[PDB]
Amino acid sequence: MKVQASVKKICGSCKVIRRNGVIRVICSAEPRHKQRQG
Amino acid sequence: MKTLSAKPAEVQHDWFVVDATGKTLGRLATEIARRLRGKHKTSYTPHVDTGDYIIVINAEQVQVTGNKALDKKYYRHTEFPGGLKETNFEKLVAHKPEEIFERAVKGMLPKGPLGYAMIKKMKVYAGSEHPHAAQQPQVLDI
Amino acid sequence: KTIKVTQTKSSSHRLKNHKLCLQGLGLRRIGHTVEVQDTPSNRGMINKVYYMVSVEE
Amino acid sequence: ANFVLNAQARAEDKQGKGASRRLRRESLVPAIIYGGNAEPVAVTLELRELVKALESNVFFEEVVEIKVGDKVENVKIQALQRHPAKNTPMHADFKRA
Amino acid sequence: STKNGRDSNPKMLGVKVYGGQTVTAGNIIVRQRGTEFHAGANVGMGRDHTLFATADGVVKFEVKGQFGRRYVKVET
Amino acid sequence: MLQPKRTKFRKVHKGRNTGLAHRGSTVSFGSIAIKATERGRMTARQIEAARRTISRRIKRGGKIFIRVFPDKPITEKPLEVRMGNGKGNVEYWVCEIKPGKILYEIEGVNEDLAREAFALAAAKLPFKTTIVTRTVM
RNA sequence: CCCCGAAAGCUAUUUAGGUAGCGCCUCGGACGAAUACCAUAGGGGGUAGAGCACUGUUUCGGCACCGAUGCAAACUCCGAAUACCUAUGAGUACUAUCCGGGAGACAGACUGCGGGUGCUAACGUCCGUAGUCAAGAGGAAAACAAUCCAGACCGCCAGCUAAGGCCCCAAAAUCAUAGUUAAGUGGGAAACGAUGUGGGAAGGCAUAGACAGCUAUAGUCGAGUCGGCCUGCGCGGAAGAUGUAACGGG
Ligand SMILES: [Zn+2]
Repeated sequence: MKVQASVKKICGSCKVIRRNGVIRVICSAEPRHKQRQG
Repeated sequence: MKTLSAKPAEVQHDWFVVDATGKTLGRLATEIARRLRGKHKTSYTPHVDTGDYIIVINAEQVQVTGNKALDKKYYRHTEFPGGLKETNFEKLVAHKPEEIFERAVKGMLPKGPLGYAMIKKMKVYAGSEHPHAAQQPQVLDI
Repeated sequence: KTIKVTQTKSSSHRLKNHKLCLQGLGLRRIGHTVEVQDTPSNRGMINKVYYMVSVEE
Repeated sequence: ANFVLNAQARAEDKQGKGASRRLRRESLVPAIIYGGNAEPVAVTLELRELVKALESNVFFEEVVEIKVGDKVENVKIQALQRHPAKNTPMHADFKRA
Repeated sequence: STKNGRDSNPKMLGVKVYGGQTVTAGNIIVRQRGTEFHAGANVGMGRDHTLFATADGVVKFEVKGQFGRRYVKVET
Repeated sequence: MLQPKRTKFRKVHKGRNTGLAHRGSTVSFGSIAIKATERGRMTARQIEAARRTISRRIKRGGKIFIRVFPDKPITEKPLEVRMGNGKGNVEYWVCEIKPGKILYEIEGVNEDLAREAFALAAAKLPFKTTIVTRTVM
């Protein structure tokens, strides 16, 4: 999990979602692309 | 000396009962404080207690809006170093419903001996029963 | 041919020429009303202190 | 014919700095029309219509028509002013053709 | 330590009498380092380019001549 | 590090930065350009960094026009020095930026590559920018 | 007890926390429109802005010059608003000026505007200009010389308003009509990031059937869908020491 002020899609398998007022990125292929804005 | 002050020996206190089911906390508290202080009587005097007795029933059914059920915080300090204690509304309403009303009405009454005397006239009960049948309270819808 | 001017605000902190314009029109206090001739010379003083007078034209 | 702009007269009480700023706050554009044998005429234009016309390239080389009610003028674009930072058109000149 | 910190005393130059005013003979009209204004009728020039009136009258400024020089004169 | 070859004076007053840029706000040399939207100061190092980024991205396939030059010197005190005792020493050179001023122009590339290079460059600058293209008027 | 009422500036000083002349206060005498505010008329300027004609400086081409393109406290082909000087004039006002008796003061402060210096730091320092304090009480900003409103002769258990306000502490609307926000945002903070929601101007494809999903572009279905620009209000970025402690509290 990466925690940064800027979160973006990396590949075509990343999806940007919103949970409980937090913007996250979840990737279907590689777990290392997982991100959380913070 | 033509404007007269109310005489404490001539003040009549009346008994009312209020049901708190589904009411907003602060908007009920303002009216309760008004009637405790006596602002609704034409003989109102700032240095004399002229208010009425208010019984509150179903105290654990009071409501708050937004996210205040989980996010509103209650603090106290035991005067030992590091002694700050914290709770929230939803635990406090389950545990001690009367202290919520005590805090809310105490914040709106004056701070002094007269205010301490005024707040003695409010009786808060969690359930739907009160032990003051002998005083024959009247139903008040505020 | 004559107009009525009423002072509506205080003149204590104003500029010196503005105070002198009020004194030259004859206004002495808040709520004072005077009646003056309708001439360009009077109109200049009125227009300079427009923001604290009321004109009944 | 192909390019037509509906316009309304801009009067003396609508001319000036504050008046022009109020017009632009109402989303309008001031314009002037001058040319041979007639006095200048001041008019007001629609911002969206002007932007749509400026997007096309033939607008700058073809005779355009400005209609203020019954009065009709045939003119060419002569000069345009834009805001330095936002690029919004601010004033237009039209030379009679 | 700075090498600056000097300046000279003020000299009080400029126009002393403006257009439309009345003068008497001897009144100084302009103080000037160079000849920014030139002497017209009834106006004399001193050794330091000062312009003064040589007769009573009214001061008047103008622009005249083939070089566009500024002139001041006195009308009696 | 752009800097004038010689100057008439060494130290200049601070001044104030006011107004808009009515001059230098039109694409003249190239076809696409980047321009500032708010005011500020631009240093020679910032100019060099943005130029290097643009040139590296476009791989020197077109021509880059730089329209800002840092002709204003800025002084500083030597540190641990008290107030007074003269003006400081020149440290670096800046250019004053007003809203609407065009910084860089590019000639001879595709718009997608020019925009990607401009986006790369805009991250090195201390003020907001925007992209413009040439127009008849 | 009654009346008026400053200054913390300039110049010089073995002078810098002293003093002297002038400026500012007061009292007496002389003399009244010679004074000021505003209108009209006359007048010089080189600042703001702007520009490249000079002095410097700047980028790209062509051949120091030529074509485009920028910059300047000690550059100017230009050039205001205000300020300043003079004359005439209505109205309002104990105004102006001259001669004498007595002084105090010559450590200022903050706020706004134009600037130098400093880091476009400081409740920093040095100038110009206006207001307040100094020497000024009352109401508002929780408390708060210098901010906002307003200038206290004395008395009244009368009335109208200013700034600021009208749920309770605590005087007055739980007033009325339309919208926005879900963050207790309101009631601290940036670059940047994001299908959060409201509004606006255009564009692409589409019931000879559009987007997604699914079967190997066709094909099952049955109306919208797609990607940008401008804009209102919100979200993250956001860590500190005694006690909630960044709406005065409820
Ligand atoms: Zn991925």
